[PDB]
Amino acid sequence: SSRHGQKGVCSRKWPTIDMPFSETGIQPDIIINPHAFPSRMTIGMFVESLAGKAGALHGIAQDSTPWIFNEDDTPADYFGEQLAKAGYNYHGNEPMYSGATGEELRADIYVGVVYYQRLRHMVNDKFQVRSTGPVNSLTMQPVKGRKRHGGIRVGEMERDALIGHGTSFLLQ
Amino acid sequence: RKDVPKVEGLKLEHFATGYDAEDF
Amino acid sequence: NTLFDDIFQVSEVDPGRYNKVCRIEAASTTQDQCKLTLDINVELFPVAAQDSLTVTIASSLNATRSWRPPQAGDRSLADDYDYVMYGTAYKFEEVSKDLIAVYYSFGGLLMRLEGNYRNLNNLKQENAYLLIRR
Amino acid sequence: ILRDNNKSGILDAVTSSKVNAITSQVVSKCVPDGTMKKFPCNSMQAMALSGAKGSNVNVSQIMCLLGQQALEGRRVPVMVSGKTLPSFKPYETDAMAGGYVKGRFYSGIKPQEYYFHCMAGREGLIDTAVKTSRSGYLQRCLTKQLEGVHVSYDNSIRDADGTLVQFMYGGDAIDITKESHMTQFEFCLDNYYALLKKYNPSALIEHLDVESALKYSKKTLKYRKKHSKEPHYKQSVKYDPVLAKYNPAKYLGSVSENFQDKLESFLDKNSKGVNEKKFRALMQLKYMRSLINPGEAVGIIASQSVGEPSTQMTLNTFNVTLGIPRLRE
Amino acid sequence: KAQKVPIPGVKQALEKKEGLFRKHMMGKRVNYAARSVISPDPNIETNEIGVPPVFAVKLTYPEPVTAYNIAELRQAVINGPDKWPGATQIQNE
Amino acid sequence: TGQTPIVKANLYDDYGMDNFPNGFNAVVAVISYTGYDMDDAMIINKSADERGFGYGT
Amino acid sequence: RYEEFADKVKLGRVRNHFIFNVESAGAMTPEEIFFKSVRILKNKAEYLKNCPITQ
Amino acid sequence: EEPDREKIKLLTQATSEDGTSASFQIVEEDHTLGNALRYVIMKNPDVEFCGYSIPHPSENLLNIRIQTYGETTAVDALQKGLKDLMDLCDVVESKFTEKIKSM
Amino acid sequence: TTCQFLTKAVLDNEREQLDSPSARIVVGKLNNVGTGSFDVLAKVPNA
Amino acid sequence: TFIRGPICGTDNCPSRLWRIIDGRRTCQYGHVMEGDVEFNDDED
Amino acid sequence: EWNVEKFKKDFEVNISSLDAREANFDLINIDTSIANAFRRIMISEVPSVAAEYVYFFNNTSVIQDEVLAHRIGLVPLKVDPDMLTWVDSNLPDDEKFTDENTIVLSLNVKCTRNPDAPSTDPKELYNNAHVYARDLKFEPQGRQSTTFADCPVVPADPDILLAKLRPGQEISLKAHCILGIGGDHAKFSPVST
Amino acid sequence: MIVPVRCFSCGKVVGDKWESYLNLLQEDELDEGTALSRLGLKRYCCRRMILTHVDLIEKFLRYNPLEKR
Amino acid sequence: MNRQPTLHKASMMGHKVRVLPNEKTLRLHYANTGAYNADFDGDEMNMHFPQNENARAEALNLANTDSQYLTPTSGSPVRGLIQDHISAGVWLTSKDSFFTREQYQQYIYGCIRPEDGHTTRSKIVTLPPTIFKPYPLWTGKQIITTVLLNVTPPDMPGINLISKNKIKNEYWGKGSLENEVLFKDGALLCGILDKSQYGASKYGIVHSLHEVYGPEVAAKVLSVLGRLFTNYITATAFTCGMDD
Repeated sequence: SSRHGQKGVCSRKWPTIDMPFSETGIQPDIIINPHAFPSRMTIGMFVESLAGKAGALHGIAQDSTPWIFNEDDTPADYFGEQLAKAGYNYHGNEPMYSGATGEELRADIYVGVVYYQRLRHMVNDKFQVRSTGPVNSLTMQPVKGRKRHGGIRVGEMERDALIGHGTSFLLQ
Repeated sequence: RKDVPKVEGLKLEHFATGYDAEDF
Repeated sequence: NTLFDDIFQVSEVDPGRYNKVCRIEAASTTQDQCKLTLDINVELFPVAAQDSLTVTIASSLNATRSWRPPQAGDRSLADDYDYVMYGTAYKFEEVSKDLIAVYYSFGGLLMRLEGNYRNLNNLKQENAYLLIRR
Repeated sequence: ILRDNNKSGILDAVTSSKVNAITSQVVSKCVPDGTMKKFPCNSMQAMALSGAKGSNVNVSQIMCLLGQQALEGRRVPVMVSGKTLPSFKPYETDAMAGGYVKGRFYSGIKPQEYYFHCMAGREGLIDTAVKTSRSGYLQRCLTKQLEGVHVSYDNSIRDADGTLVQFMYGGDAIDITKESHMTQFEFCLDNYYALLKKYNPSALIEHLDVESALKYSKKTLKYRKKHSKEPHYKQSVKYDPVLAKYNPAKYLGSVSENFQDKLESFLDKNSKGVNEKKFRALMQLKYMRSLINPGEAVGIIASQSVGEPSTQMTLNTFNVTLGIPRLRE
Repeated sequence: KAQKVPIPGVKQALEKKEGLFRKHMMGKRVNYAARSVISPDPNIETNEIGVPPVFAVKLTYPEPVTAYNIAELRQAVINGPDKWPGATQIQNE
Repeated sequence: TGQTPIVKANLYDDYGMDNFPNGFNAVVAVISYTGYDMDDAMIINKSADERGFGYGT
Repeated sequence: RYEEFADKVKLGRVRNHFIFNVESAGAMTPEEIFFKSVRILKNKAEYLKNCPITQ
Repeated sequence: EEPDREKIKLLTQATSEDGTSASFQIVEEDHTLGNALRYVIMKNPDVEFCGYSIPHPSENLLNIRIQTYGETTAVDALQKGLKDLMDLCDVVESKFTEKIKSM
Repeated sequence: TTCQFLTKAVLDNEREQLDSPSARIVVGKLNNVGTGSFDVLAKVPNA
Repeated sequence: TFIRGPICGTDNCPSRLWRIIDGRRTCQYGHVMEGDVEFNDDED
Repeated sequence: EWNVEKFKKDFEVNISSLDAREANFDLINIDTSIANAFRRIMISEVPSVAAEYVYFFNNTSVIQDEVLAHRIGLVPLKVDPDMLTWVDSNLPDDEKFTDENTIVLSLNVKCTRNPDAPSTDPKELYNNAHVYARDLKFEPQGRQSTTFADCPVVPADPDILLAKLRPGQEISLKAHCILGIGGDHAKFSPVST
Repeated sequence: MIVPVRCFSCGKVVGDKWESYLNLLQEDELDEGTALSRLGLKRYCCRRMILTHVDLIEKFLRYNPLEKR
Repeated sequence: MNRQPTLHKASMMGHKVRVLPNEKTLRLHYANTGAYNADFDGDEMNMHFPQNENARAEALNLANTDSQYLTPTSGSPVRGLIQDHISAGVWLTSKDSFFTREQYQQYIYGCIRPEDGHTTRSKIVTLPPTIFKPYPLWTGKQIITTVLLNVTPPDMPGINLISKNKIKNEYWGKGSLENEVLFKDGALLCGILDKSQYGASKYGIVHSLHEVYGPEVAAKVLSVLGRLFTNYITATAFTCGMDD
């Protein structure tokens, strides 16, 4: 997670060779999809992303604490001046083309330094499988329990789904 | 509606590749 | 073989939110009847304002199966002309009496011509080469 | 008008009607045109103006302005004094203290109007913790009663113990999953030859009755032209529809009275070199192919057409009971 | 109908969603089933599900041997329950 | 591997949250490149992970 | 992003003129690991040729 | 002499006995050789079709297809696709050693 | 209310017919909605 | 880790016991004969 | 029309700068499909020497077992390959490390308090508080009494900070080395960028 | 904890420069950025490992379970 | 497969199994999140598995994810690309997207493989390029003709379709028709492709092929475009920055 509420699973550990290099040869770390944003409208991630550029060379407490700043005195236009007082790429779109290809791309790629976190409730102890397994002594049904690892429940309203497909040798 | 004290004394560092100290 | 020929005059070159293809509004010089609304890749074939193109719609190139990349020694019909496209018609509509107009789609590059005499010799075929000189 | 509830509800509904007309005068002039990057390179609109993610509210709340953050239809609540925040003069006549948020998320929102926008969060999120088992009992209340209601082999909707319910499924014995092109008569004319050999009549029309339903229908097509100007109690009750005598799975051309009148209206208005005997064959054979399957679980399937949309209708007040507490009655 | 919480009689283990008749008859737990966290992939068919090798070495299926499938069953039983196109146990006659 | 933020608050230091650094700084590319990332999914760099990246016990 | 040079200059890439930068890990000289790469690909090219097609 | 027949496999569920259309399943590979090989094959003018596709990045497989006009099979076009890529990796190296020695 | 519906069924002395699927699964008979609403019969060719 | 009990049947082996996942136990020569469910039961 | 003769007449290399770490050289008229592959192989497929199996006989300090096991593998060892050979994991433990496939390292450090007066420099205040990379000592196994005599296995930057210690604590290990592709793990990578 | 050996994105060995900023302000006595410029400071894809690192191993080592006091 | 709140019958469908090495989780296509409404960030799916051959036909011919194309609640389609596979259509079927010859022989075979059961004609068939004389190029819309040429069966003629888009004509310049989707004998002649074509929207391209060819073709075309709009995305990315 970033510090704006963008959760997300580490969907696939992607090899660094087929991953787009940059201006220098920088390869990124966390590819986040730009389709995630318009339902979220977390522009605070976009202005964090280019002030991580503008903090990575300068050494004052970068006032991301808000509301000393107006619309005329926008902090992306108050310290948008810092973009033009060291010659930055003022629109923030930093050079970053694809590699697997070997070309520059249509967009210039927005790239930045966003402070990520790592979440507690992790998922590496969830899956289970059962071929024939134990039973229960009352009913000769598979025994309930995550820790005995038995008995996926087909409940009341999945029986009323397999009828709905018209099939019955699945329900049998 | 005066602004906040400007950072007295910025300097420029967004520069290019393959070159060491060619800013004069 | 040659199904159509005239020498046109580009009136307006519209880039229009693109980078390569411009919508080109050409009218005839000799006749004062037909108009040409054409899309061409202006990056490959630069057309400025008030140019003089020479459209010549052909149906063959002088019996193949599919397009092979070109080779040595072959002489085509396309050597006369400095920009050649390929595509289909899809729509014939008469604007008025003696204004039967045609519509050619070159895989995404739309074209509108509008004549009165060409009704003798355009059919809404899947084969329609289109060629531009100058 | 502060000590009454219904009065100073009108004061909200007059104000926000008037001050959302400013959002007209900002959205109608900026966002297709005033943007720095035009559309086919503008990646923020290329998602929202294609159906990828988001829409033009989320375009305008980033570029134009937020707008009024009206709570539950009315407006920003008021204190006992007449202030909506301690940053305002009491009884304030303003868009801002009414909660109109002039800023946009690109340049950031002021400390007052930030606080009003958090009011639009905290009352919205509490709808989530108030609906979690509304329609949990209701869908399992239907599938226990419509538990095994199935179509039989003569299209009478019958419960599992023979006790009949309907005589054809829904009137004309069509699955909803097959009918989506059934009134696309313009489409099936276009792709006639492809849709001919999918519905291939060559090895087919010799095993089913043909010239019976084509004739008895045209009684009731002609006989209904008499009593079209009649009310329902004066109706000529001699002739029933064609499906009441003839199985649609057997008799080519037997067609319910709403699909017959819509092919004919297509074959009378839009007829240009377009024939009709080429086309009456297919679009009465497609009605034949797109019937129900005898044995289909329409007891369960109907009871999921009340269940699965019902996890969406916990929406609340901007009379008559609405949503699930209506549907429980 | 008799005198902190008393003992459930034989009706009391039968009447709720909890209890017997709605839980162990309408809602039976099954053999040969698995669950996991899911993940996206565009590079497969839309009518497919990508399965880990942990699940591919557990869930069996009875394949009766005949004159045509003996060749893909030798290479099953030659592999055994550690090499993926294999077999865990065979049933005699 | 605890790291302070670079985009931080002025009241980040007076509460003394450098004594308990919660997280790390990662060079993020806002990009749709692979196709294994929608619905809030993200795609890590493997050679970031194999060189230590949010490691934890 | 300027008005005066909005059209008087254009930018492009020479689509075959690469500029390799090769840094080192401290074990090997950087020109030598470029020699290793151009022969591994040749080691990868011969080895398919030295491989016969069975089924 | 010990062949290593895991590395090439001609999928005969995609290959006609004309020889002009075939489908090779390489193992232990990726985009590294694939685009580099395909660029070499597409210079032989008798090759009408040549493209690679990694089926799935989890397993290390590779599929390339070659169609020809006739008068050259896919195998006689595959080998010249590999015979030149050997030489093209020597024209790089021999040009490269001759530039180090002038410093 | 299971044994509420049992006492007025025991005193009915009722032949359950085993054709509603909530009853048909309890005896484990093949569900008659769809592929159990007909029976497949094999035709041996020779005598 | 082995815990001793009676011999096995099948006229093959006298083998001893070891456990399987959470509801039964096997031997090293695979033979398992009925009467082994640990008296599987509840809590509270 | 392309032939490999015609590639030779218009391919150029401009070696602009060539240092002992970071070389920078231009190319002319080669396609991107070949030129990415040269980038592709230099990260993954060129092999290198790295520490693989770490045997801690004693680890007592605050840096844990598995963390410091990870850092030693990251240490770039200034040893050219084509001196070792590969490992082969189709054979068991006592056969898997030879005199030819495995540089064998070891590290032994104890910290004890030095009598000093103070506000005190923590190098002067404790003996061997920093465990630098230049404390990793090569142990010659097998025939390695002259075949690594000119080049003892030195970490390429000997100032890597492997651990910090305090008096009482010790780390006593033995870490094997191996030759391997960078495509497996990101410690075999023979290039920075 | 201690300084990471390798740059995460780029990969340069960064167990090298952690120690010159007291002497940049006691022996060289500068302000911040003048002392943040000279000694081999080059890329803000890895210049973070000066500014960003915390070095929490100093706060652990005072909790020694192996020494008197 | 079975998402646990199982309301409608499309929440428990039937799939085919593809074993993937080197992985740890179940792994599903995007386009089958329309039917479960499960988002790929912490959801559990109970994968039940049948044990007899009267059920392996009823997990193919009654309850696969190919007969589950239309929901019975309203007749609408439930299966379609999702987020970025829409936003690659506007870039692929644009009028600026030109491709060279190697690229046009690449993105076909990047998505269509004869070695799995995608082709019909046992040989990938191509098209002539829309430019001959200066430098031969293929239009981006013409690839969509090529994928609809390979997977449709050869006994059928092409498709014919007239439909709209969510994109209006004024965005693409002046006087440009880009709103009328117009297929003629299986060839795309005008119009970009959106959620209005192959999303969960009725009367699109994919919903049109579902009625003309039967549900097994309309399942393949989602599994061809669903890798055409990814082998293009891996060859050209899509972004969102601060310029917008």
